[PDB]
Amino acid sequence: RKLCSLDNGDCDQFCHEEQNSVVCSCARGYTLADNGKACIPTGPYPCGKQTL
Amino acid sequence: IVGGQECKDGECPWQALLINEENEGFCGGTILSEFYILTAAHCLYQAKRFKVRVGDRNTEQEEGGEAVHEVEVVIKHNRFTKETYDFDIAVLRLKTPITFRMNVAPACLPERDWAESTLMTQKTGIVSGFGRTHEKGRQSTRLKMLEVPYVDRNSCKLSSSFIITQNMFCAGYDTKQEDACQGDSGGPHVTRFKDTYFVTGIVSWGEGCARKGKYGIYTKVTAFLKWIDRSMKT
Ligand SMILES: C[C@@H](C(=O)N1CCOCC1)N1CC[C@H](NS(=O)(=O)CCc2ccc(Cl)s2)C1=O
Ligand SMILES: [Ca+2]
Ligand SMILES: [Mg+2]
Repeated sequence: RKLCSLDNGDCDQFCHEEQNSVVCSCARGYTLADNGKACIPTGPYPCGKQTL
Repeated sequence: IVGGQECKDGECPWQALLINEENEGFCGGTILSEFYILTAAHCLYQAKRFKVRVGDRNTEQEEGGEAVHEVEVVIKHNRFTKETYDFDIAVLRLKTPITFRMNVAPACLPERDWAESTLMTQKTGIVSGFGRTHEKGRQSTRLKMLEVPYVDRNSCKLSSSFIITQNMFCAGYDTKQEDACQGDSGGPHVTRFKDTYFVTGIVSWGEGCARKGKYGIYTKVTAFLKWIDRSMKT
């Protein structure tokens, strides 16, 4: 188990393997955090979150 | 939905209900964005004129969050076939945008490769709807949800009297009395990953509801991500 097969490469959402390393990305309406792993909602009611 | 639990406050905010002229639900849908609803192509033949209701959990009381939306454009997959339900997918563009709020929010569209390797390999997904609570029953007046295991593809094909195409997947139980049912068609199949819910299927068909040795058959949304993207750009 390596890269994306190892705990989703530590990504919050999408994980891709490029030049033998993990690249994380996010769904529309989220921005990749500074750590290049977490996904941050850009505004209210982001997709895929239960409302309260 | 047979078995499962009621959707509690805020838990299934991406649920849409296609309602006919008589204000009765006949199919479900999934909110993809302020203007678009995902549903099954076969649902389009079950009513001459329909609207889309969002933010509703109990069809017998006004919760305060409900909103009805007229459809401006129906985008039905051109390869849909009534004989097998292959390509059972449609996107609806609404005349006015959905205002998100408590009980009204979109589900996320995932990327294909990651969804197939990571989401569809999870133990379960969640199906939801206002459909029948038993094969012979009446539609539910309460929105329900059900956790459904992904089912081995070979096992599903072995179990089915009708072809399972590359555009379909199976979910549910061999004998446990839990499944989607009539009236749930077109509704969401979502998979949770780190507390974010992604669209993974569309309730499509089944040989009855919760039958022994039969599963629920869903449209494989990951096979249609580019098609959805295109339909939402025009
Ligand atoms: C076998 C299938 C059917 O007639 N097909 C499917 C294959 O293509 C031809 C039409 N069929 C016959 C009766 C049944 N209608 S239904 O009970 O309303 C569904 C309910 C569902 C159960 C699980 C899911 Cl997912 S949804 C249904 O979907
Ligand atoms: Ca209501
Ligand atoms: Mg069964």
